Amino acid sequence: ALKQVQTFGKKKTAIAVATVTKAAQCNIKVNGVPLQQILPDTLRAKIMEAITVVGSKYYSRLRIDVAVHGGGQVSQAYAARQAIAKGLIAFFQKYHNEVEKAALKDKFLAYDKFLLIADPRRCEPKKWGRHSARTRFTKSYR
Amino acid sequence: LQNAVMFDKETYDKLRSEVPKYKLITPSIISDRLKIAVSIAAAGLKQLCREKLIRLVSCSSKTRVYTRIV
Amino acid sequence: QRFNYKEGKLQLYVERVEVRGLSAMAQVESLRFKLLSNLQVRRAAMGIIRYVMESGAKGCEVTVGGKIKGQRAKSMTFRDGYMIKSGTAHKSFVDSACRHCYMRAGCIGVKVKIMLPEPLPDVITVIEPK
Amino acid sequence: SSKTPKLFNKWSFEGLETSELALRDHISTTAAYVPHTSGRWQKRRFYKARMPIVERLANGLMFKGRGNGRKLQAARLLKHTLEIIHLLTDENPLQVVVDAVSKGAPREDSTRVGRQAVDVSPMRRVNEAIYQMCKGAREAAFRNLKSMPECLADEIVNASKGSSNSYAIKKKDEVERVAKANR
Amino acid sequence: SLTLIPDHFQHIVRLLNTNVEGKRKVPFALRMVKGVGIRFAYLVCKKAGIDVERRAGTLTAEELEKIAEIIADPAKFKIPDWFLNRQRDPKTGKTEHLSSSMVDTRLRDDLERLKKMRAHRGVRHAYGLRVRGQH
Amino acid sequence: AQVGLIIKVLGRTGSRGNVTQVRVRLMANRTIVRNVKGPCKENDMLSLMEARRL
Amino acid sequence: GQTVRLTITSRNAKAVESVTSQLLTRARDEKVTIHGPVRLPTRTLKITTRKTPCGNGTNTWDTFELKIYKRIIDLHAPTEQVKKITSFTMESGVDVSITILD
Amino acid sequence: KGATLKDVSAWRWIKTAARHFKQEGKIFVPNCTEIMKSSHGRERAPQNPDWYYIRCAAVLRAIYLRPGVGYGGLSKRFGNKKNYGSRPEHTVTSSTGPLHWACKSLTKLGLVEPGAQSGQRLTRKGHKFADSLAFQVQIR
Amino acid sequence: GKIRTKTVKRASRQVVEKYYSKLNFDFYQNKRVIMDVTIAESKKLKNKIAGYTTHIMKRLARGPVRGISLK
RNA sequence: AUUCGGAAUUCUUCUCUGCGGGAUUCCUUUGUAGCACAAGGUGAAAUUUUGGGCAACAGCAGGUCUGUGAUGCUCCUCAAUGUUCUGGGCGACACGCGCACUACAAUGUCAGUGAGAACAAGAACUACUUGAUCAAAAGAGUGGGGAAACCCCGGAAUCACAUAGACCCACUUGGGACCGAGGAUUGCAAUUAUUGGUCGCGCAACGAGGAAUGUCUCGUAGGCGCAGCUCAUCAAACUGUGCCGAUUACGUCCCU
Ligand SMILES: [K+]
Ligand SMILES: [Mg+2]
Ligand SMILES: [Mg+2]
Ligand SMILES: [Mg+2]
Ligand SMILES: [Mg+2]
Ligand code: NA
Ligand code: NA
Ligand code: NA
Repeated sequence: ALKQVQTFGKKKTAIAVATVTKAAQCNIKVNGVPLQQILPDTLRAKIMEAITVVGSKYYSRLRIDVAVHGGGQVSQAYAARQAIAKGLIAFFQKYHNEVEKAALKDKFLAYDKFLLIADPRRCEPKKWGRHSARTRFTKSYR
Repeated sequence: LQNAVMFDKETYDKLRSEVPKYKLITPSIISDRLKIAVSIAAAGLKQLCREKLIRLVSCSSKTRVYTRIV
Repeated sequence: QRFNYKEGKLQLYVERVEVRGLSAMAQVESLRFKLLSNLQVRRAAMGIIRYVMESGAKGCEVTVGGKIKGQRAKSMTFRDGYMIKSGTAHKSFVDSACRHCYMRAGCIGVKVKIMLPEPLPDVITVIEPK
Repeated sequence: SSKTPKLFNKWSFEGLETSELALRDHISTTAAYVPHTSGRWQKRRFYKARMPIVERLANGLMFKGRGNGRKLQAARLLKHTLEIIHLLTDENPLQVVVDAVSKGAPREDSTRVGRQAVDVSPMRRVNEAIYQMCKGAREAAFRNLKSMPECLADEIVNASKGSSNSYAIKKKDEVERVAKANR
Repeated sequence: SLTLIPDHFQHIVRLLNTNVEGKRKVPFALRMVKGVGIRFAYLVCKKAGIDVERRAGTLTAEELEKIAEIIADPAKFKIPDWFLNRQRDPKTGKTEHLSSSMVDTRLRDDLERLKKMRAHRGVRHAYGLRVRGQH
Repeated sequence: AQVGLIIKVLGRTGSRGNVTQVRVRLMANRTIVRNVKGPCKENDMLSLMEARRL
Repeated sequence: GQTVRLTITSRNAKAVESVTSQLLTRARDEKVTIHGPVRLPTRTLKITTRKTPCGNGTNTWDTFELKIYKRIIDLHAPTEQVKKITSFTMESGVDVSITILD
Repeated sequence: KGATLKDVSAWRWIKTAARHFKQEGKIFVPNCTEIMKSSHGRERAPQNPDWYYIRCAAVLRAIYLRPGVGYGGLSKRFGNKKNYGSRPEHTVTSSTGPLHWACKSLTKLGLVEPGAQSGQRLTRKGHKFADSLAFQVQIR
Repeated sequence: GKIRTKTVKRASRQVVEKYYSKLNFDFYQNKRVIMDVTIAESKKLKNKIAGYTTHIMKRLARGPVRGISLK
């Protein structure tokens, strides 16, 4: 019937939520903007990796809408490519076999671990007597 | 050092007869071969592209790389 | 009067402390009483330690410092039993107090630390089977 | 319907190889789409021998206070650099780049253990070849009319041929000569 | 702009008793005059009907007379009073624009006037000190 | 410049410990002891254009 | 009929959870529909100041923090029913405010 | 077959709309636009001879995306970092003077109307204009 | 961590003697057994106790262990 | 088919949080001569998981009597070293020293256009919208709204642009010190500029810095802005928060 799934992915503070649906024609948009209007062309090649790695024939009749908040210019391009990659796996688990899903999942991991697993690195707090997380005040003797 | 700011008769025909025979054409490269500013060297190259005498290869907001038409 | 409470809206009751040998607030005031009287400092500090240890304490410590004898300041501590000093749980298993006693010359400051006997953070017991 | 990635959708990674046997296992030629990735490459001791060679170049252009942390700008500078290399050499730009890091560092060095001539570890030859070439181009474009893509392309193209008109080849010839005297 | 050198290209041009380079753009060659800045030199180019994409040194004397007349008195041309450097002159009360050698000579009058009446800014100027409360 | 293969890491010599002592097997089977500058591990490969053991 | 909103706020975490857990049981005895409770975000109050009283030696600071806890429960019952639900001896530190929703 | 806004390049819509305003010759341009800095955080004048038309097309697109936006909201969108001399830089919002004139010019064209109790929003005519222009750029 | 302390090693030996017939070589079942037969306020400590108790049981399966008297 | 903003149903993937779970050298192998180590596996996390807090016993003639209604002993005590009021100073100098901010440009400056955080604070002062506007900015003035409900779909700056824009290697559209003339705002009071905005000056050094020298091992250095505190007005400082994001080593006892 509806054939709907919802996933998510985070990089530093960006939280991107996807929504994969069964429709008539392939359509992927990020925050409203289509995929081919994303700039710079470098960050658009990172998001398109979640498609070229497995092939576009597995996105044949899927419609994906990603809504990203938090983070910055590059955090949001990495959170959005996780939600798209995790979304394809979640849709195949709910409506296909395990043989088909297992082949997809290994291809994503054989290319990049962080296509399905979140990066746990976060900002380190600042401490008094220091200008940063680890840089102390300048010392003078005479 | 001392680069001209407008084309004269002898520099203009060199731009329209010798530049189209260079493997690599850039505003900076043509500037030191004709002794003109990079501001008017870039304008002369945009003219040659419009009439289709050189081929664009890499285009950006601040960088442009040309070459021979064939 | 200070807080402008309306009449019939404020009430106070007084309840009695269970055991006076386990409150350093009361013990330090017994110590000051001896000190403001003609009492030997060592004989004064030995009374507090023996009392609280007899009353059922788990570790005690008394510190008296400042112009005890002569024109030079000095510190005299008296420890007995076990007492933790580090960590966060030390704020629940230890009680403390302080006071400033006005001598004829100078000032004297005395502290009393009492270890009140949730289990300790790093003790493990194994239940006897059967 | 997958396909092997090409750098900037144009340059092919197929057939990339090193003619230097010693350095074969320390230059990485795994295919990628852009010089940008977010991986923890400094977690183990020998993890930077797997990071792709072109990404290491882009990391060497982010120097000084002006250049610190500008990785997207460094990718754009490399995009134009490979275009100029193709016109100057008429070869695959990726084959020229790995021919430069295999010829830009001294094979013998002298140190203060006693100075004494000392051989150089293969991981040091790769690290120093990238560092010397990025530094030679950055200083040759300071107060010059040339832009940096044209300076960097001249550095890499000259280093791949072993020409003495390269900054990295000049330092390699001096260091190797000095170490031989201390042998 | 692929326009050939005119036979009358003037590498040095004279304006308001000031030498002006004949290789810069028009707004940035008029900034060489005293009293005309970058922001003021764009307004002068609009009021004189001169394209700002030409090199100074291609313009003729008729263009230079119009330029030197706008700068001399910017009132007839609708340049607002909030745009002139000397408004409500303290000794005459008339708004004007000071340019060329008159910028220096009137600055000399400002210092000589403060010193004559023994004001605090006068004595500090006479002793070659700082006057705006800098330590 | 013949090639050699590192077969064992003897130890870290030098006052400040920036030079390693290794035994190489000439792949051009002779085991020669040499000094090496920079990070190195077993099964590496130097390009040789002896030394006293640590 | 009407909707009444109860706000619980205190400086101690255990006291807040004890009172709210009491109100739910009392409310269910009166057979009253319940919307909640909701755990609102806790605000943290911070003050940082120098340790030395004379300004000497190394510059050392300490940070003092306070936490404030907040819960809300929406009931469906007239005033008299609510007047009986909340009439108990809550421990010190906790306050409960009655609001009639529109 | 058809197209709407947000399906086309943001600039190519603004460049096309600014040409429409200039060629029709109906929009109202204030006289202060020839002598003014776009903000007090700038250093020099806008230096593009058609800079009022570019902002009006940029302001209209902003109202389309976020209905109910006011002059203070648009100034956040057109702010910049100011050069303070030998002191650290800071962020200054744009001046709401020129934004007040830009919403007046669009209102007289009928493309913008005052909102419901707050802000400005575009009318039905403005909706047809915005989307019709988006189809024109798409078909090149 | 790396190296275990006296608190862990002493307590983990009383467990072996009292409850020797409820333990085996699997860490996860042993931890469930231990959490019911001991008192402590920190789950980190109970993890290490079950870690060392598993280590002892492997040694007992080979030969005698010093300081452990099953009797 | 795709977009935008009335009525409805349902429902927790994301957000909120009081108590819980989870990691233990757990598993395999090597060097092996019980304690352990290295590589790999499992995994969100693999070694004190990461970053902090608390921290023994002894001592310094270390600082503070300018915090305190903590004090010994001293001093002055009625035109007084008490207390209040007025004015000035703590801000004075072509001298020396510590710590910062801005630069010396093209990996740039200027003019546009795009996408897009987190921690906080607010009278119970913070802030929106609309006038002013038939014509600079800063301002003034009117209606309203508040504490996960208002500000707020928190429109930060680095950043990006196929923007078919300007400049072209020069103390120059780099740099912005010093100074002049209008005008507005805080305050009882701006003359030693309180601060902000407009035009002008830029002919003030500065083109990468001698001997010496500080800090630093991964979301770290460096770069970039934002809140709080001081506060009627003023942050080149401090205390926090997020954004972009590397080079080198994973060693030794040479210097300390
Ligand atoms: K500046
Ligand atoms: Mg200091
Ligand atoms: Mg700065
Ligand atoms: Mg830049
Ligand atoms: Mg201070
Ligand atoms: Na600057
Ligand atoms: Na002393
Ligand atoms: Na040092």
